[PDB]
Amino acid sequence: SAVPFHGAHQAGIATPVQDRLHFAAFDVTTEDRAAFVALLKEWTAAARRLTAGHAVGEGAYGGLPEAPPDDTGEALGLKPSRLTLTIGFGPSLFTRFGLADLRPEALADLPKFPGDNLDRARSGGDLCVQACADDPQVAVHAIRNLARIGFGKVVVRWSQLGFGKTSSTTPDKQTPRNLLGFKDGTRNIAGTEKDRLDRFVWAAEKDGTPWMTGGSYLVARRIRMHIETWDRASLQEQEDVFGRDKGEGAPVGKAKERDEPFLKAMKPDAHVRLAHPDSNGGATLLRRGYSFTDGTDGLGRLDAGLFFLAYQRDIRTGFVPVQRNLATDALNEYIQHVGSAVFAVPPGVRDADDWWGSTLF
Amino acid sequence: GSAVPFHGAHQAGIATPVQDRLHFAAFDVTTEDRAAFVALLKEWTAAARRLTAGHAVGEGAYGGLPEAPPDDTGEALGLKPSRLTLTIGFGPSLFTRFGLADLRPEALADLPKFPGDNLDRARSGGDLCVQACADDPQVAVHAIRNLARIGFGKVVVRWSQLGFGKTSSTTPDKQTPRNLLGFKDGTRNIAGTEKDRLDRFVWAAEKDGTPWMTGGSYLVARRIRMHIETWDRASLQEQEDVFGRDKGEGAPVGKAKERDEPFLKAMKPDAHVRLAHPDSNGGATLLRRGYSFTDGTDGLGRLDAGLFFLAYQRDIRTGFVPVQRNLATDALNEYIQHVGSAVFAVPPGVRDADDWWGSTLF
Ligand code: HEM
Ligand code: HEM
Repeated sequence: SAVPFHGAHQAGIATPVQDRLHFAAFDVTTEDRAAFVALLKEWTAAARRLTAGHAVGEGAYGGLPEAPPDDTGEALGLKPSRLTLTIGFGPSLFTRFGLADLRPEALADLPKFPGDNLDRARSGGDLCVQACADDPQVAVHAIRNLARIGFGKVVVRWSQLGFGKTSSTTPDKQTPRNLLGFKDGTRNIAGTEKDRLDRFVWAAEKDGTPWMTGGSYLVARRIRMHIETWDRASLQEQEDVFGRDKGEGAPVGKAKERDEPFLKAMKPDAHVRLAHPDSNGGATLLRRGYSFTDGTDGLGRLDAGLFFLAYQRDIRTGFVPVQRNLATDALNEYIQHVGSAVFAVPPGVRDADDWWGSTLF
Repeated sequence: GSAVPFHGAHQAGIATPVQDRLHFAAFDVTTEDRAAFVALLKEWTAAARRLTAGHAVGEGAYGGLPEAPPDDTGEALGLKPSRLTLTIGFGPSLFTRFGLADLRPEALADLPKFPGDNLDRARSGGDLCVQACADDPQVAVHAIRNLARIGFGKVVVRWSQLGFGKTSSTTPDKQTPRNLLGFKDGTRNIAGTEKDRLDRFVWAAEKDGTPWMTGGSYLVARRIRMHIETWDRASLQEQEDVFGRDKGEGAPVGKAKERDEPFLKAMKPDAHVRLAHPDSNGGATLLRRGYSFTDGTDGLGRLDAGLFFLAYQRDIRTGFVPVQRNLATDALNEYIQHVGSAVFAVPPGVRDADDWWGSTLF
């Protein structure tokens, strides 16, 4: 029911993927380094209470009547729900507090990509908090209360709700389907693969930025799907687009979902064939994204898609080469990237005396 | 995880236990052909029979002819029914079409303007609605998406709302959820097992004046923004005074347990519970079935949170209208604003595998 908050790494990267997501990006409003470090300590203490299922501060009630409650209360009665809280620092953070020379070279600005249509209001951010849990209300309460505590030092720049499987009704041994109806996550780095995480996900000391050892680099892309167009495509177009069949998720010519793919049998611009590490010099990503449906836009269309999150040891050798290879992806007909951000995700909170960001400040 | 039976004298999704997630869609009709619209209603009912049992619509999600689009969009394959219910309603604007003018129920009342209303006309009204409730949100969206797909060219989605979590209860034996203000919401509601209160306050009766509505209900939807920044800097006493119940237990002021009966004269004169209580409104009683929502930021550095309020009642004129009129002085008004609104007549249930939605109207 709970996931331990402390560790060499932050939880919520290699740990079991929870049902729900509330992702929030913050901009910093203070110039005062001390004030920000104070806020980071306060957030860490709150993160400890939240991930264990307790209220923030002195609780949601029973305090002084003429004081506002420390905790806004909407998670009273709920369980920890495998809540994890992962914080990241955006490139723009390093223009403040005199940190410019501490920006990791692996925290690269993303190039412009063919077909990008990025909404500036839902891109970027000085820092982020990824809140995952099986109960969406536990996740929202976490973000809500962190924002309330940071008020006057940070504001919320943009926020994204997402969902994956519903674990109570779905087996953990079952690959979830994205909103295009294809199994999603078959060939991925799993949290059990310690040496693949070491090779592809975690920052190493030798990498050139010592404060980031044990950390990772995060790319977030808000990816709209053109649902109504996709759904008018023939079953064979859809399967041609990915290089797997829809029902079982097996590579073309093979029988089972987990049969290793034969890339020659796929069309040259099939998504799997272009995304595969063999087509990208070995480049390999940990994908940990979530589906979203935000409503319907002004033309009656379903505002829905994939909130794509990738973790990698170096953005220059993970997301960027692979996304570049998707220039000609047949999937591009049906999707559009409309938001984007990158973050340095620092190492974990080692113990009760540690705090978010301690190796950097 | 189990299914909720689709056939009945009433539509499910009303007195049914309240499921975790909501996808509510209002549709406008774009066809003039009454026969085309009846065909749609029959086809939608057939899809609903599959969807609420966990089956793909039509001939399934794959295995069909490679050159044709699949019947079911496929993203619910391998999922359980997840207590999905689908509830359909007819907006008053619909009765201007297909020569239904004289069949509009009297109890399908237009709502008056209320003080504080700031209603967005784009997120309001609608010829008809479909309330999809389920414990899995992928199941809920898949149902809306596939219903909208089947109606292409005869209906279009006007506006929709997702509720990520429930703020209502029809099962007083289970924990009462909390809304985003942190208070338990649903303690004194009507329970799915209280048959007499449902007949009395929720289900339309033959004698009420619209025979085709017998066994149906009437639905009021209000999209309500919450000023969480204002709320979150109010003291605990201020918060508890606004409602009349304490925040921790949810007990009426002065009492010890959530379910002790409120003693109204101990609440402030403008406390929300005092003004909404049936005893203050000549006995008027509602079935509340709403959900919380949050749709991003407000572009001013804050989270955008609200409550999608849904009430079922036997007659809007004797349900939502008097209670909301009595809320004109509610202390809660300082913290909320109504920003969308719609009413629908909800027809009786689909009786059997030969019946269909709206059959008693058409
Ligand atoms: C709407 C957007 C996207 C959808 C619907 C989608 C869908 C899929 C599907 C169905 C698979 C096959 C099953 C699996 O192995 O997970 C897959 C594989 C993969 N995708 Fe995507 N994808 C999207 C965007 C992206 C992006 C932006 C990237 C990277 C820049 C990416 C990288 C990959 C990788 C690395 C694999 C594993 C390929 C392999 O080794 O077999 N995908 N994706
Ligand atoms: C954001 C808006 C609202 C919030 C946060 C809210 C919250 C609450 C709370 C905390 C309670 C006490 C617990 C309970 O018995 O459910 C309650 C009760 C109630 N509310 Fe509201 N409410 C809202 C809007 C409305 C509206 C618009 C109406 C009617 C038009 C309404 C009608 C009622 C009724 C009838 C009760 C039951 C009172 C009783 O019989 O004891 N509420 N509400």
